[PDB]
Formats: sequence, C-alpha cells, structure tokens
Amino acid sequence: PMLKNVVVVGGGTAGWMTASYLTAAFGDRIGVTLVESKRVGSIGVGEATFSTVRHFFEYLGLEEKEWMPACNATYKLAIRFENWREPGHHFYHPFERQRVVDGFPLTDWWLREPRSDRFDKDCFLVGTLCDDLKSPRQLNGELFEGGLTTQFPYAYHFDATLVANYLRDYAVARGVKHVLDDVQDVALDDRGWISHVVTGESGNLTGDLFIDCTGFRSLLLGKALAEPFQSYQDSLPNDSAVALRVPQGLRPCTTATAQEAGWIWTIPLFDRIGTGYVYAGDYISPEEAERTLRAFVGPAAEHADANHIKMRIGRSNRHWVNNCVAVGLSSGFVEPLESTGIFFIQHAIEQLVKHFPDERWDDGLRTAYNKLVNNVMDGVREFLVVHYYAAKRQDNQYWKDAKTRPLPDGLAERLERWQTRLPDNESVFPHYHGFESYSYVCMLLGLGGLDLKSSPALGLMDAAPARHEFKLVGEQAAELARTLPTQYEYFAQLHR
Ligand SMILES: Cc1cc2nc3c(=O)[nH]c(=O)nc-3n(C[C@H](O)[C@H](O)[C@H](O)COP(=O)(O)OP(=O)(O)OC[C@H]3O[C@@H](n4cnc5c(N)ncnc54)[C@H](O)[C@@H]3O)c2cc1C
Ligand SMILES: [Cl-]
Repeated sequence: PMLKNVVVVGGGTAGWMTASYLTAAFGDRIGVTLVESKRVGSIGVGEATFSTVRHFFEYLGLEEKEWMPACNATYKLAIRFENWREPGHHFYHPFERQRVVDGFPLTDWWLREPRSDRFDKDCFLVGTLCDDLKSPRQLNGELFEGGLTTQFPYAYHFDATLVANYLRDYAVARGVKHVLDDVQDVALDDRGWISHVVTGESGNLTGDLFIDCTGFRSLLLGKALAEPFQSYQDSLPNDSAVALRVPQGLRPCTTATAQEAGWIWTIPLFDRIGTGYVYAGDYISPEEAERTLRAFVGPAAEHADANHIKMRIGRSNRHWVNNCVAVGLSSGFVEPLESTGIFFIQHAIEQLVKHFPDERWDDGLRTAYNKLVNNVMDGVREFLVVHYYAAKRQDNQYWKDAKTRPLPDGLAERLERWQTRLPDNESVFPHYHGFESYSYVCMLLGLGGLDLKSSPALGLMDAAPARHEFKLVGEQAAELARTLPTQYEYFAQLHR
C-alpha cells in the first residue's frame, strides 16, 4: 500500500532539488507535481555550497563538466575569513581533512611549536591553492589529490537560478508535472491533513504527500498547519542582508569579511561576483548596510541594484507534520556564514526518501525525521555561535555582545574542553550536523579568541614524523603551484 502522488509547492532551489531528487530515487513509480508562481520570485541568493553537495549531483547522475558550464559555476575549496580575529588578518577554512601524525593532528603539533604565524599555511594545501587562484583539477580533468575517501570534500559556487532551471529540465524530462500558477488556498480535511491545494486557474492539485517549498513565508507548514517556529535570534542576531550582483582570475573560495555589524560575502561565479552584507538590523540600518557594501565592492557596484532581504532565522518545531514536509527556507535557516542553506535542503530530501512513508503513515518515521532535521539545524546553529564567540575582535558593542549572548545547551562545556585539547569527534555537538571536527579546529585556530593548548603528550614523543609531515606539505604545495592550471585557464578551455 504505497503512496501514489507527491505535490511540491514552490519552484526555487528547494522545490526543484526536491522534485529532481524524487525522480532520481523513485523514477516513474510515484507521481510528482510541482506548482510554482509566475509572479512571486525565488529569493535570488544561495550561491555557495557545502561538502555534501557533490553527492547530490552524483545521485542524479550529473557530472561536473555538463552542469557546471550551464550554471555559471566554479569550485569552492574553502572559505577565506577576513578581519574576524583582528584588522588585516585572514585565514582559510578549507575543505581538507586533518593529517594525523602518530595519533595527533598536525594542527596539534603546530600549536606546540608553530612553524610560521599561519597555521593554515603550515598544515594545509588548499589555502595556498586558493591564493594562487588554482583549479583543483589538472587540464586533463584529474583531481590534484591523485598526484600526492578523499581528503578534499570540496563544493561549488553557482547561480542558483540556473541550477534550478537545470534541475527543472532534468525533472520534467523524467515525467514531473509542472504547473505555473499560484496556490491560493491549502484545503485541510477533518484530520487536519492537507486534502489539496487550490490554484488560481489550474484546478485543485491533489496528492498523498505535500512538500512546502514556498520559502520563508511557509504557506503550508507554518501558515496553513500553524506549526510553531523556534527562533534562533537570541543567539544569532543577524536578521538582514543586502545583496548585489557585480561584474568581474577566479579564486576557488568564498570570502567572508567581518564588518562592524556583520560580515560581507564574496562568491566568485565564472563571469560575475555575488556579494552581500549580512547584518543585525538592531545595530545598523539597511541604508548604512548598503552604503558599507557599495564602498567595500568599489566602483564595480555603482550600477548594480541592491536586493534587501529580511531573514527568518531559526527552525520549525517540526518539519514533517501529518502529510506535509517543509524543505528549504520554509523549514529553517541560519545566516549563510558557512553555506548551509542548500545543505539543509539536500539533508531534508535525502532523509525524506530514507523515511518515506507508506499508507500506514507510521508516526515513528515523522518522529525520527524531525529529530534528524532538528539536530542538523541545532548543530549548525551552535557552530555559527562559535564563529562570533571565538572571534578575537571585541572592538565595538556588536563584537562584545557576540560573547555575552546565551549559549545553546552544552556549548559552554564544549568551549572549556576545546581550550584543554583541540576539538575532535567526541568533543563537538554529538549529532550529525554536516560539519566534521576538522572544521572546528580550523575555525578556533583562525578566529584566535580562545586560549588553545597543545596536548602535553607531544612533549614525550619523537618530533621527527611531525617535522617530516610539515616538510611534506611544503613540497606538495610547491609541486601543486607548478603544475595546476589557474581556475580561469581550466574553465576557459572547458567552456570551449
Ligand atoms: C541572504 C541569503 C544568502 C544565502 N546564501 C546562501 C549560500 O551561500 N548558500 C546556500 O546554500 N544557501 C544560501 N542561502 C539559502 C538559500 O537561499 C536557500 O536555501 C535556497 O535558495 C532555497 O530557497 P527556497 O526555494 O526554500 O525559497 P524561495 O527561493 O523563496 O522559493 C520560494 C518558491 O515558492 C514559490 N511560491 C511562493 N508562494 C507561492 C504560491 N502562493 N503559490 C505557488 N508558488 C509559490 C515562489 O514562486 C518560489 O518559486 C541564502 C539565503 C539568503 C536569504
Ligand atoms: Cl546558507
């Protein structure tokens, strides 16, 4: 007794990732309909991704060389953090797993005896590749790792509208019914379950399962079903953004430049730059934020229209209620400091397939699904609070307040453990939330606000293997700088 029809409401990145993934997972064995407005646009942002996104394209059977040119896409090997510790300081948060020497990470050996003033230069390859604007692939397509299960779980930058167009064509070609219309009413039955959605001129769209991809407005879950929403704003005050699209070497990383009341993203696409100021409206006005952003970008922004966005920061109490699942901004959101919006969508849809119901609608599937999503969002929220707490700067009220806001449960205890020994698998938020322990280590070392200590055991061990590893990183960096093409060179002859 299996379900027969899914209705997806919304045609942004969330809706078309949902629809395309459903056809990849279930084929023609279930019907999928997507309805989307002709007049309400998508949010217009969401252009950097997280490590897991490679597996989304793999699941659909899409190779980089076919979708990347069609989506204005580049590689994201890291995030470059600027001015978080102090003025003029920068460091990389790379998609690069730790090197472990005799049971201890190289970063631990570094902390014992720093080889330079840059932990990321000494311990990692990827930051240097970003500085040299390198492609992660040689001109013959082979990944650089093969010349040294991957140590480099990288991601992408792309135009979210082009990706959504690409997945729409992917999904419609595989039988997804596409309705271009407004949902004007969500009809509930006597159980409070969704019976159908009423469209302006396409009749009623009926189905067994309804996916709310309507964005922040959450027309099905938050509005029609009145599901409570849990704000994160007390712990993360950034509630606003102003975004620009700007004409444009391609640095394979996102840049996050701390500002007086937030931070500015720089996302390099193949032929343009996406940039925006994420800020706290209680500290600066939208006018000041736009002024700051335009001055930061410089003359290239003098003719670009600013896109002002109010963010709904938090998560729904439940994400799957009755026969309705929220995917995308309707489900939850944190500021894009670590590029988690599309990660949340992929997690939501992957776990919806894994917990997909039959006609018995086992409530335990909902309970498990909701716990998984809540744990992912709570964990990312904790990770982001650490960004502001561990940022060394306390130069104004905003950056002082970043250390006195209420911490999520358990973070105070974890902060104390991290100042005893660097974070590892057993000293971070103990549920899946995307980020691995190496991300915590890098952020703490770069942000520089905590009192970090190396493990005393290192003093009783042979330092030779660690010294060899540091030397090896330098040799491999030198070889990669000589051989890898620049990212522009790579895409220039790939766009042939
Ligand atoms: C400033 C900012 C920066 C971000 N940066 C990143 C980033 O770097 N990386 C990342 O991964 N994510 C990022 N995100 C998150 C990202 O934008 C979302 O995860 C993603 O775009 C999915 O959005 P959505 O589809 O849920 O909502 P939307 O894009 O708002 O889509 C809503 C859809 O519902 C439709 N709709 C609405 N009402 C109706 C109706 N009545 N009837 C029919 N259809 C309707 C609309 O037409 C639209 O198609 C960012 C978000 C913001 C605000
Ligand atoms: Cl995000």
